[PDB]
Amino acid sequence: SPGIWQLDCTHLEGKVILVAVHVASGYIEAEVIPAETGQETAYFLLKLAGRWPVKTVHTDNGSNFTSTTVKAACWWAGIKQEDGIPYNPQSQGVIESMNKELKKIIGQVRDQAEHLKTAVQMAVFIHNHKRKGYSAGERIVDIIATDIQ
Amino acid sequence: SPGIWQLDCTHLEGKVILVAVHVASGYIEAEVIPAETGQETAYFLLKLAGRWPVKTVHTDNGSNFTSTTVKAACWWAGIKQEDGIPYNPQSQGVIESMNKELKKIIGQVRDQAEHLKTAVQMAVFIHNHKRKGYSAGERIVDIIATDIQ
Ligand SMILES: CN(Cc1ccccc1C(=O)NCC1CCC1)Cc1ccc2c(c1C(=O)O)OC[C@H](CCC(=O)O)O2
Ligand SMILES: CN(Cc1ccccc1C(=O)NCC1CCC1)Cc1ccc2c(c1C(=O)O)OC[C@H](CCC(=O)O)O2
Ligand SMILES: [Cl-]
Ligand SMILES: [Cl-]
Repeated sequence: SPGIWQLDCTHLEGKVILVAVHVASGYIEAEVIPAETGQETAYFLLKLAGRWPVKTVHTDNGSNFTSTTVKAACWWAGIKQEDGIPYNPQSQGVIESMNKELKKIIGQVRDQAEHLKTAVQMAVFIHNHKRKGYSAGERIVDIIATDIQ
Repeated sequence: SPGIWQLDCTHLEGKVILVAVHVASGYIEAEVIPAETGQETAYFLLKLAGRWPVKTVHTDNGSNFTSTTVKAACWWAGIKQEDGIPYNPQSQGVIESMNKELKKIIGQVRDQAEHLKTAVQMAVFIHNHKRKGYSAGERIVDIIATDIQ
C-alpha cells in the first residue's frame, strides 16, 4: 500500500484537472491540462514518480490503460500500470467525494487567481494540509517512512 | 532543517530550469520555464508547498527575493521567504555541483525525449532515486517523518 496511487480526471471551466491520489493517505497531486491525452497523462506520471516512490498506478480509464505513451512512461519510471476497476465499490464513492471536495475548495479560492491552474494548486495545498488529527501530507510521509524502516 | 529549501536557476537549450533543493536531503523538484519571472517563481513555490511542508525558502537571486508576486505566493503558502546569501561558502559549491550533475543526467537521457521538459523530469527522477546507502527521496521522507513524531 505505501506505493499505490490512483488517477482521477475531473472537469472545470472547459478544462481538465488530472489528479493522482495516494490511496492509503488521501494525499493528492494535480494539474490543469487542456484535454486528457496519453502524452499529458504520461508526463504527469513521470513527474509524480520522480517525487514519490510510485509502485503501482491504477489508471483512471481504459484509454489511459491502453495508451502506449502511458505504458512507455510507466515502463520508464518503473511503475506497474494497472486498471482502475472498483472491485471494492467504496473506491468509486471516495473518488467522487474527493472530486466534489476539490471543486468546493477551488470555488472558495477561485477569486484569488486569474488562472484556473493557480486555483487548483491552492486547492491541492489546502487538501493536503487539512487535519482530519493528521493531515494527508503527514500520513503519506509516515506511511512511506515506516515502509523504508 | 526539515522545512528548509533552496531555489536554484540554471540554463540549458535557451531555456531556464528552475530547481528547488531540500537542503538537508538533497532531494529536488524542477521545471522548465521560458524565462525566470516572479510569476513563474511564485507558481513553482505554490506547487512545492502544496506537496512538501515548506517552512523556509532561500531565494535564488535578489529579483525573486524582491518580487511582490513571489512574496504574495510565500505569504499564501505560509513560507518564510529568505535571501540566499551563502554565509556558509560550502552552499555555493554544493549548488554548482548539483547543476553540473543535473546537466550530466539530462545529457544522458536527452535522446529519450523530444522536449527538454521531459528530459528534466527524467533527471529529477534519476537524481532523487540515486543511492549514495540511501537516496535523497528516502532521506527527505525520513527527515520529515522524524520531525512529525
Ligand atoms: C498574478 N496573479 C495575480 C492575481 C490575479 C487575480 C486575483 C488574485 C491575484 C493574486 O495576486 N493572488 C494571490 C497570489 C496567488 C498566490 C498568491 C496570481 C498568479 C500568480 C502566479 C501565477 C498565476 C497567477 C494567477 O493570477 O493565476 O497564474 C499562473 C501562473 C503560471 C506561471 C506563469 O505562467 O508565469 O502563475
Ligand atoms: C512522446 N515522446 C516520444 C519520444 C520522442 C523522442 C524520443 C523518445 C520518445 C519516447 O517515446 N520516449 C520514452 C518515453 C518518455 C518517457 C517514456 C515522449 C514524450 C512523452 C510525453 C511528453 C513529452 C514527450 C517528449 O517527447 O518529450 O514531451 C512533453 C509532454 C508534455 C505533456 C504534453 O504536452 O502532452 O509529455
Ligand atoms: Cl503538505
Ligand atoms: Cl523517489
